[PDB]
Amino acid sequence: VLKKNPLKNKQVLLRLNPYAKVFAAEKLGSKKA
Amino acid sequence: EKILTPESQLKKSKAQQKTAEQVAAERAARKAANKEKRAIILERNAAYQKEYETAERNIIQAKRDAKAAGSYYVEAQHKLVFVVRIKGINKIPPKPRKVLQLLRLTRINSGTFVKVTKATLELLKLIEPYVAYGYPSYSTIRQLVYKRGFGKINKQRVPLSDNAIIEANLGKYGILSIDDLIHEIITVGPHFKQANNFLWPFKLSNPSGGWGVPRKFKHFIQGGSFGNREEFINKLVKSMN
Amino acid sequence: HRTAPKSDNVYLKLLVKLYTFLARRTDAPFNKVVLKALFLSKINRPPVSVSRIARALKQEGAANKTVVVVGTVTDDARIFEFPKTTVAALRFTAGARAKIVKAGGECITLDQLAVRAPKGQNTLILRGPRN
Amino acid sequence: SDEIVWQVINQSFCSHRIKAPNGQNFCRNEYNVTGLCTRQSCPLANSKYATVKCDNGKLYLYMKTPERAHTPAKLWERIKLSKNYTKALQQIDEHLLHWSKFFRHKCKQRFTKLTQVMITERRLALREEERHYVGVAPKVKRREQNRERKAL
RNA sequence: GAAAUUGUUGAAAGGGAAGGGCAUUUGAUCAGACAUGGUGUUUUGUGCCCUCUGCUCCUUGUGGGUAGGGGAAUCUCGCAU
RNA sequence: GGAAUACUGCCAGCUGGGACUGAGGACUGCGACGUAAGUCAAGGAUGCUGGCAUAAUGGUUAUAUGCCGCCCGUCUUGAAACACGGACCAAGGAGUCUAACGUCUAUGCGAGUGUUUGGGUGUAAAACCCAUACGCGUAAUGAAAGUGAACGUAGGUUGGGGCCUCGCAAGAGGUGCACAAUCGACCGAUCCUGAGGAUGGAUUUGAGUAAGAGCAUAGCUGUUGGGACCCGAAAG
RNA sequence: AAGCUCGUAUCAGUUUUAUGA
Repeated sequence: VLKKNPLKNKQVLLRLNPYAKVFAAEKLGSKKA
Repeated sequence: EKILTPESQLKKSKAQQKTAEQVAAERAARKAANKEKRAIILERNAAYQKEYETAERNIIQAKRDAKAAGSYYVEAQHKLVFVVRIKGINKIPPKPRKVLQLLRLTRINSGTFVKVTKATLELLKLIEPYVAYGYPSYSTIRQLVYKRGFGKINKQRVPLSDNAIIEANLGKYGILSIDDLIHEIITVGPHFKQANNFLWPFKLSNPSGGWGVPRKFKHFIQGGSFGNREEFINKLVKSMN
Repeated sequence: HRTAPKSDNVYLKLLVKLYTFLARRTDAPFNKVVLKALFLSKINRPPVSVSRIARALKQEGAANKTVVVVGTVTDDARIFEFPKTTVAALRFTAGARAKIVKAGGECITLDQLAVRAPKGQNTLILRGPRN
Repeated sequence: SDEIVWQVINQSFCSHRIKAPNGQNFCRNEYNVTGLCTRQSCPLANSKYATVKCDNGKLYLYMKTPERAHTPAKLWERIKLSKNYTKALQQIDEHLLHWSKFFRHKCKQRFTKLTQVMITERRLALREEERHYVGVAPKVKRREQNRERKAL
């Protein structure tokens, strides 16, 4: 009915891409080499 | 005695139950199917996350190994461009205007992906004064598909916002989620024509910061906006998003 | 594309009202052909002669078909013989009506055909000569 | 039949319609549930038709059976609906057994409003009002203008 | 008894143009409920209420109209306080 | 040799400040969180609080202020123009009617169709009935004279809306309407053969037959004539 | 404007390769 946007609004960013939970837990963007 | 149900209404209850018990059993065997589907999507995204990481690390490592060995590493030829219309509808010559319709760049500030080959480079050459094209990141495609990403179903510019939609339409071509679609864009896969054409030509706003330049209609190389900008397209499109 | 009938005969509007329901609920392409055919004008609904029904039943393995003319069924004096078959149409002319009944078969309306063949099993739709 | 009755009154005249400026249609056939008129919400087109009315304080529920299409003299069979609200809605329900859910809650709804029309008694017990509407006939409006100006 | 047009009175404006559109201030001025409850308990008092006896129109139970008495110590069933 | 730090880029990092919007209207769906029970920022705003009837508020007119606004209409030419029309107000005022011939749509009936020149009847220019005729169509091929449409599921093939069998489907096979393409035939007419024109060959031809679609009323409208959208000329 | 086949591989003010003056 209305366009909820991912990137913002955490909850819709979990229905798209269930891996985002894992991405947040391990940080992954903040990764050391 | 006592009143009885009509023999149409008696039938109603029976046929409703027949459909309802079927529907409840069908629904219950779809929650389990979507749960299993969710698990497939999760492990695929883990596989892609690992793949993109190892991709950029091997480019870094190859560059490091060239300078160490005293050789020169040629980087892989950019195989995907993102073309954004920069000029309006009016005072456009026939020869480029047809080409802009063929890239689905009808209105101003409209953006599409193009497969880069021998043929399409000459198409981009014709429309040079009217577009700003460049090579997208992973980040920008991800931002474009989540915010300005829309699907073409029979006609109808449909909002994505759910994996089930892409699964139904493009499940034929091995794409079964939103990030499967993004994967088909960034790495120009076997089904690129299908995944790109499914995506509706993006409708971008004018850039948040501005165009930078005082005058827009010059080449980027000489303080303009049009033509190839290669890497700075990511900075531009993110403001236009 | 044609949407609604130009006709003002409310009984024809009732057939449209019926066959629009059967057009979307059956999902068989028989009903969509009939419902398209009801919208057609009077020049584009030519009268199928009883002779063309007789020609149509010479067709091999078409002994037990229910022939459906969306236009009108008209009488032909030239032919003698006529099979025992169920014919469905809008208008049966008094002569043609009498010919089918006396031969053995029935003459039925399109809603009777909608009952007997909802999806449209074992049928044949004829059309009159336009050119 | 009845489909042929409807189409002939939907257009081609139901000679008791009010076209409101809203484009709305109102059947004033005293026996309809909704004051508005639509298909099988007006009592002529439909053959099975229930309604609540009042003749006195006694609120009856009239009922029209397709059995009586021959005889219009005794079309509407009617039943008194006690007077207490709770037992009356229960009284309603039994009559509406095995009908459309339209007449089920809509006669329930007619009964509701027409019972809260008996707020008339509330207005008429605590009346005692020292006002009462007086007409101002334009002859009097000048007998009491042009004679005052002649008085002065 | 319309408009053009004319006088009077009142209001307003007027440094070589007025009338129009978007928006607002000031001045003048007109609107702006014979709206009054709703709900849940408690005195009583009545009736189409309980109860005793009936009478009458008709069509299927899930009917309608209408008298004579009694009775609230059961009953909110309704309406009045 | 030892760390940094700018710069570029990323974060499905965190935490604020402001504006605008609140569409929709029982529940279904995609989800997250919770061991569960559930709950939630998850298919579009809810909760609390205040201002009222001599109200609250909302509008009209009059002007002021900021910004904007060439005199309407007709007729030319490449547009601007030029020019012609306009003192103001009321009322009047211009594509009509008819005939001939079509177009399409609707209605009636249908190889037919058309009552209304008439007669009978009538509650009276209405309505209701109808005889005999006639109109148009129903069977064609030619120039004076004629002939006449089945080798036939009124054809052989190919397609061809549909329908039937199989298949969960996807498909395949069968029958195939109108129609179209191809091969032909019947009928009449061809170029000859000459028994007045028999007979057999040469080939094509066709508002030809394939196995009827018309007639009438009405509406929309076109064409032409009627004064013919209205007004305006030198005349005999 | 309507009717008829189709709804497609029917095309395009475009690029590319191929093959000539």
